[PDB]
Amino acid sequence: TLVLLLGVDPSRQLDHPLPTVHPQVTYAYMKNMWKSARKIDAFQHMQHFVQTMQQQAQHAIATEDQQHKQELHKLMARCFLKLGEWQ
Repeated sequence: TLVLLLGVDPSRQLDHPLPTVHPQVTYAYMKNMWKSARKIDAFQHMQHFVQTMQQQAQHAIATEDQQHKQELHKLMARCFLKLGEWQ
């Protein structure tokens, strides 16, 4: 289900980073990945993901995308919490 939404297969390309387009999807993939016991790998992607997110907020902040930014922080927050609980 998630592979179809992501656009590509992370499962095949283990070395590559996860795609950031449609972030709510990407986030769902990692927390799926964690339940599937690739939990050292999930954690590593999650650290990468949040660095992308906080830069994706910072670099893309104009006055226009305030609704997008508000959803992007609500996401980052839920990422950060998982990070903690996983660590």
